[PDB]
Amino acid sequence: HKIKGTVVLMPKNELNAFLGRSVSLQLISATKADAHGKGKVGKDTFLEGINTSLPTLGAGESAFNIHFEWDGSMGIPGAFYIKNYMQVEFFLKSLTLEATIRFVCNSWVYNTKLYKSVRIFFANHTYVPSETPAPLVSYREEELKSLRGNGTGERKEYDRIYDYDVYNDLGNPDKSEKLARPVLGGSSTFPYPRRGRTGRGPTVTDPNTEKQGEVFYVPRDENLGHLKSKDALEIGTKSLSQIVQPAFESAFDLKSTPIEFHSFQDVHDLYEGGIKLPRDVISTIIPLPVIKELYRTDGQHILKFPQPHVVQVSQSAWMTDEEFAREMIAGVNPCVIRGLEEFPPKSNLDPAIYGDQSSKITADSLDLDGYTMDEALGSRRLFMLDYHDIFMPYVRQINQLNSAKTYATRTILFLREDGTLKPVAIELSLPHSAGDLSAAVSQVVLPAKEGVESTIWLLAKAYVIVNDSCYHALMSHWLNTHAAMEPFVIATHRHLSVLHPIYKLLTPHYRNNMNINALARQSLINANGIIETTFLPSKYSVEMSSAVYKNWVFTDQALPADLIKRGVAIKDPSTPHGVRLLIEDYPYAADGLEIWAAIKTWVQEYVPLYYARDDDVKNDSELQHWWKEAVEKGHGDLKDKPWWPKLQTLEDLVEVCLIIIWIASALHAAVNFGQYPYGGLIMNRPTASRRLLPEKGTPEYEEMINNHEKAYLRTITSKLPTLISLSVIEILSTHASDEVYLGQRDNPHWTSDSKALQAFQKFGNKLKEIEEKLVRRNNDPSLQGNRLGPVQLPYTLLYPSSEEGLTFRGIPNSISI
Ligand SMILES: [Fe+3]
Repeated sequence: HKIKGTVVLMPKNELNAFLGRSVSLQLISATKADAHGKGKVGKDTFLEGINTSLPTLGAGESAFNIHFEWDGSMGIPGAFYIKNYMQVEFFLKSLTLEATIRFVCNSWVYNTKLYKSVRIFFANHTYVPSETPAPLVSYREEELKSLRGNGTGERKEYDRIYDYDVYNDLGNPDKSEKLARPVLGGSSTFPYPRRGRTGRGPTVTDPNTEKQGEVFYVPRDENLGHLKSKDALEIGTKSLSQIVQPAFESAFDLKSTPIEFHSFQDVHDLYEGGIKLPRDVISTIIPLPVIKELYRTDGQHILKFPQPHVVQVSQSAWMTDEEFAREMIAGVNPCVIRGLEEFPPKSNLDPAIYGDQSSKITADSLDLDGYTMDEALGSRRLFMLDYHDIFMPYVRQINQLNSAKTYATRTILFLREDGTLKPVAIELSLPHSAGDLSAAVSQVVLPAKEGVESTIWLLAKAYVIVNDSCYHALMSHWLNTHAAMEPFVIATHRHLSVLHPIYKLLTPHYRNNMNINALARQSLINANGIIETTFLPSKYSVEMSSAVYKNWVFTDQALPADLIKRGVAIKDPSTPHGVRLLIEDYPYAADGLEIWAAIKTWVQEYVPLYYARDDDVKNDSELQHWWKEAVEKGHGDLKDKPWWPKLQTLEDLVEVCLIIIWIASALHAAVNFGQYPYGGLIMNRPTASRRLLPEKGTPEYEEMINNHEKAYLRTITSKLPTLISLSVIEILSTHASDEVYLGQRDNPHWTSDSKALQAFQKFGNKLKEIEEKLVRRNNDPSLQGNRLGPVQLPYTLLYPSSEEGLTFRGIPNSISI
C-alpha cells in the first residue's frame, strides 16, 4: 500500500540530478501519534523520477513522481519533512498526494547540513490553535519557535528567523563622522517602527550603530526570486545608488554635459530627443538588469526617459493653478489636504522659539469667487495644504545647508461652486529668533498671471510642492506604508502558524515588503543614499519621519477615520460608506471608499468562518501573542498610546485586519504608482529648493523678470539629482509582470476550505465590478475637472487591475516596490 505523490520544484537557475538519493521526504500523520502525541513519521522516500505528463506546469517548474510506504494504519498525512542532500538549494513549490491532499510550500530548501532542524511543511488545511489536530500541535508550536530564533546571531542567507531591531543601520560612522546618523526607534527623542533584525554586529566607532554589509538579510522566503530579471525591480535601487549614480556624477565632474538646466525645454528634452552622455557612461548603464529598462538608447551616447503621463496631452498644464490644486486630491500625494474651519489658520508652535506664529494672510485679500470668508467657512468650502507646523521645526537646520533653502508653507484652497479647488494664497514662513544672521522674512504670495508677480507666484507653488514632495516621499509613502507595515509582517511570521486563518488572510499582503525595505535601508534611506542626495532635507530626511511618527495613529489609517480627521468628510450614517465627502469629486477618496468597502466585506465574511464569537478571539493564544507583540515590540515606542485596539472581539479583529490590508494594498498603490506619472517632469514635482525668494534690487530679482524659467530652475532640484531622482521614481512606479494584485493569490489552493475560497472569489468579482464603476467615473464629463484636469490624465491609480509596466493603475496586494 503506497501513496502516489507529485513534487513540483524549481531548480535555482530558474533534472536527473534530483533523483537517486538527492532528495528525501517523510510524511507526517495528522491522526496517528507516537507515545508522545506527536504525529508518526514515515520512512525517508526519495524522488523516483521526472513526471512529464500534465501540460499544466510552467514557470520553469518540474514535476517528480514519488510513492510513500503509508498504510491506512499510519492515519492521514497532514505534514511532511524534507531533506535536500544536494549542494545547491532548490525552490519547493508543492507536494500533491493522490487519494487529494495538497501542500503549498513555495519555499527554498537548502542543503540539509545548514539547517538546525528538518524543514517541515503542512497540508493546506486551516486551523485556529484550538482546532489543530492533536498529533500536529507540538509540531505547530516548534515551527513557530524555530521562526522566532533567540534574538542573537548574525543572520545568514538561508535563515528563516524573524525578529525586530531599530533603525541603527543607516549611518556609516566608520567611514566618516559626517555619515553618523541618530538611531531611529527605541527612544522618546526618536520613536520609530521596528524593522527586521539582521544582526551584523556593531561598527568599530559606535556600539549603537550596526556595521555595513554587502547584503542586508531578510528571512529567505521574503527574498523573492523572479523568472525574469527585469522583474527584480527592488534590486534597481541598489544598482542606481552604487553604479549608475557615480557614472552620472563623472559626466558632470568632467563637464561633458551642462551642469544646470537653462530652460524648461532642456527638461522636456529628456523624454524627447534625450540627453547625450559620455560613451563610457552609457556603456555602464545599458547592460544592467532593470536599469536598462529605464531609458531608450542608441547604444552610444543617448539616454531617453519615457514621456511622463502628466505631459502626454499638454506639456504646460502642470503650471496651471487648476492642476496645482487638483493634484492635492488626485495626484501622487492626495491625502494631506485638510478642511479649514477658522480664519486665519493657527499654529501650535512655540512663538518663544520661532517668533510670532500668527498668519499674515488677510481674508480681504482672497478671491473666493464672491463668497465672504464667513460664508466660505460655514459652507465648508475652505481647505488648506498645511506644512507650517510640520516644517517649521526643521527650517533653520535645513537652510543652514549649503544648497538647500526652504519655507514652512501653507496653501489656502477654495472649493468653487463648480466643484474644483482653486488656490487663493500661499504663506511662505521662516522662523525668526533674536540674533538671526539672515535678513530673509516670511511672506504671503497671491495668485498672478502676468508680470514678475506671476513668476513669484509660480515660485511660491514650487516651495509648496518641495514641502509636499518631501512629506510624500518620507511620510505618506515611506513611513505610512513601507515602515509602518514591517512590524506586522514580522509578528505574523513569529506568532501565527502557516496553518492559521489570519496568517492566510494577511500574508499575501506582505509580499516583497521586507525585501524592498531591506534594500531601502541599504541604498534609499541610508546616509548619503538616494533620498538624502535628492531631497531637500539631506541628512535630516529620515529623522524628520521619526518626528512625524510621534503623531502616527494606527486607527487613523482607516480611510473613513483619515477623511474625518482631516476635515474633508463628516460621519453620515445615511450614506453607503458612512461618511459624506466635503469635496464630492475627491478622486482618491471616492475611489478609495469603494476599495475600502470591498476589503471590509471580504474581511467580514472571512473572519466568521473561523471565529463564531468574541470569546473565540480572546482565546486564540497565537492571535493574542501576535497582536501583543506587534504593538509592544513592533510599534513599541507607541505602546503607551490609548488608541490601540484590544483584539478581544470579532469587531476588533476585523478592524485590525481591514486596516492592515488597506495600508498594504490600496493606500500604498495610491501614493506609489503616480510617482513618475506626475513627478517625471521635475518642474511639476520638485524634490528640493536651493534658494529663498530674491530681494528687490538684486540680479536674482531681475532674473525673475527677464528669464523666469531660469529663475525657476535655479530654485528647484539641480539637473544631476534630477536625473537620479527620475530614475528611481521610474523604477518605483513600475509593476513587475509577476505581481499579485488585490483579488488574486499566488496559488488557487492556499486553503482547502471551500467556504473561504468562495468568499475570496466574490471579493475578486466585486473588485472587477468596482473597476467598471471607476471607468464610468473617468468617462463622466461632469467629473472631468478633478478626475482628469487640464493635464487630461484620467485618475486610474485605484483601478484594481493592471498589466505590467509604468501604467498609472493597479492595486498590488502588498507594499512590493
Ligand atoms: Fe513603495
